[PDB]
Amino acid sequence: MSDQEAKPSTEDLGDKKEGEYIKLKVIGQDSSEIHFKVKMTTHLKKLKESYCQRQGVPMNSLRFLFEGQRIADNHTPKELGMEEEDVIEVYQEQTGG
Amino acid sequence: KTSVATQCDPEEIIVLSDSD
Repeated sequence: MSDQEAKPSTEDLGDKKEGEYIKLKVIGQDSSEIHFKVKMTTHLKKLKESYCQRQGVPMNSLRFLFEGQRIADNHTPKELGMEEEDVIEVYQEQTGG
Repeated sequence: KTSVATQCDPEEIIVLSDSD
C-alpha cells in the first residue's frame, strides 16, 4: 500500500543491482526454508532447480507451489500473482530420488 | 551493553541471478 496496490520500499532499499527484486520463502520437505530473490518475472523453475540442484534432489521428484499452487517452469511470481516475501512449499512430484 | 550470540544455522540454499 503506497497509493493503491504498490509497496513503497524501492525508494529506500536497492543497493544490489536494479533497486530490489522480490524474495520468495521456499519451504522444503526437510523443513529447510530458503529465501530467494528472483525478479518479478523470473522462471520459477530456476527457483525450483536452485533448491533441488544444490541440495541434491532430482527435479522430477519435487514440486514447488505457491500456497498449494503448482509452479510451472515458465511461471513467475508476477504471473501467479505473488509479490516480494511470498511463500512457496515443496512437495513430492514423483518417487524419491 | 548488548552482546551478540552465535546462532545455529540449517540448510542454506543460494539464489540464482535475476531475470527481466
